[PDB]
Amino acid sequence: GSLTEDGLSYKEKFVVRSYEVGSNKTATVETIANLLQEVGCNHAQSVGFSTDGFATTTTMRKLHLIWVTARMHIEIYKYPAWGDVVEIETWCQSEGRIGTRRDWILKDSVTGEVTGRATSKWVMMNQDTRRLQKVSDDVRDEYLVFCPQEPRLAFPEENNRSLKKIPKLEDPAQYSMIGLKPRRADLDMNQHVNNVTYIGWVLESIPQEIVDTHELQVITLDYRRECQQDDVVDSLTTTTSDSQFLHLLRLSGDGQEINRGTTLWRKK
Amino acid sequence: GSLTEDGLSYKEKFVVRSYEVGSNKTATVETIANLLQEVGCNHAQSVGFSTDGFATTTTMRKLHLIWVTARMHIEIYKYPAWGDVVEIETWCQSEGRIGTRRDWILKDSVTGEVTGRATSKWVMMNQDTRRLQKVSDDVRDEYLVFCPQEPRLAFPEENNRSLKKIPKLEDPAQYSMIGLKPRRADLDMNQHVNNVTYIGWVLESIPQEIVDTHELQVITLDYRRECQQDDVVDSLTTTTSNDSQFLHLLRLSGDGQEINRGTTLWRKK
Ligand SMILES: CC(=O)N1c2ccccc2CC[C@H]1C
Ligand SMILES: CC(=O)N1c2ccccc2CC[C@H]1C
Repeated sequence: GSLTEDGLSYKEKFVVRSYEVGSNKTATVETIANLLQEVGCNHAQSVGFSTDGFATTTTMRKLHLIWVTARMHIEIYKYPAWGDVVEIETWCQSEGRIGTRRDWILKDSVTGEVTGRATSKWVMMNQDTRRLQKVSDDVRDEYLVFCPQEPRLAFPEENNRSLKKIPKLEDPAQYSMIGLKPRRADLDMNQHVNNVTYIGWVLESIPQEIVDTHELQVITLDYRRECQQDDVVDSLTTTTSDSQFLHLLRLSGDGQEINRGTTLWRKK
Repeated sequence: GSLTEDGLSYKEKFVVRSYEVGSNKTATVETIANLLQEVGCNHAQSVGFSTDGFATTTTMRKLHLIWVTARMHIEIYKYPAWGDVVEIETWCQSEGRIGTRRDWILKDSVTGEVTGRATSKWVMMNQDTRRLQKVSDDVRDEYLVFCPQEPRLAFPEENNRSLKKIPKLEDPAQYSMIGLKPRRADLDMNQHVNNVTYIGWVLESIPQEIVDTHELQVITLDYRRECQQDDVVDSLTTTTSNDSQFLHLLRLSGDGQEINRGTTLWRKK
């Protein structure tokens, strides 16, 4: 992989592996999400950020601040097949004091056609107290040089799915997957649960029949709280309609909300 | 990746990804196991076996037979770091009517030094009745041309760990991880549970303190039965020993049906 000629975006090619595909012999949405995450790490490294933390500026490190995902939105037109090469182009953009936004474009390396696109919102938080905060001007000035100045949006449409408000699922849920625990493979290098596990957990409440007859077109996921290594999660789903679902991830015991989202599916 | 000049083994390089590493910023034993599995698929494809099934010969397909793993043994000297390139060389050998053996050699692409090695035993089984069987001559002859004729063993040594008999863990277990269920990411393309999930499940009963202060050197895992998508598994562990040794057992919760057994060896960092 490498930064483009202007040093304002990063590109990387990936060959789709045998264990990364589902029953249709195409990459799963979790494989895609992991590749998006990998190309974002590589972009951060190629522009100067160290391996100690994900894209933490010099002032963020002295103030004990980290970037946390608040929202992830992914739209797939075509899932790459086992053996194919998928090229992903990623870039970051400043959203004033609200935080940061990272976008991705997926393409078939053989044809050059766009096969998917993603967008994510990243907010600042204290690594120790876990308290969210608005980005300070001196932190913003240290990273703005790595961002395109004019807006460059994967989802330009003024009235699009990536910015829609997500409601809270009402009990009783139509479908459910209870007792979900993360294992060591679900943890990242800092022992926290990987953001891609929540995607897999949200999809566990979708009935097998819907997965066997439909393809996932869109998934929008809001991140409210982190699931810890020793937490147990319940995944809840209700049909709101193509097929549409409302999702909710909550802690098994007290019902503490950790995630909410929606998925849209097409008939094959 | 590509077959070597003689067409009797296959090589492939991999860059270690960010999500593939643990707390030490080096690849996990499950990442290694997945890479071994991937290079074995690529070897099967590079020599003519179709994407419909894993290394199934023409006679195997008409008789509804598949290759199943009976044992997996992995010994790691150095875990590759995030960003490093690991080169893996794999080959398969005929073990007469017993079945076949697949071996692997892991190397640092920058230094050429061996950093790990693995071996696995594959047995023949009916896709539908699930009944194991000895390999017939008709099948053996169709795949013998893709194997080195003289023995080529990753684990040559007189009495090595890869062939040792594994005993059954006695109740009560010292450590346990109860209620383990596979999710869709744990399933392969044929909707069966991936063999690497059993490795992760066996390691779940190892206390976090042992993982934080030790490095896994060896893991030997016997496969007795498959865990189905709607099965719930219990992972049991007992210390059997500078180094630490454990006896492992994976069994179904609903009746205690054994699915896996194995051993792990760890060294102090
Ligand atoms: C968190 C994140 O992705 N960031 C990043 C990473 C790589 C390259 C540029 C940027 C902008 C600075 C920062 C917000
Ligand atoms: C199961 C297996 O890995 N096999 C294989 C695969 C790729 C290349 C050669 C071989 C030998 C034939 C067969 C036993």
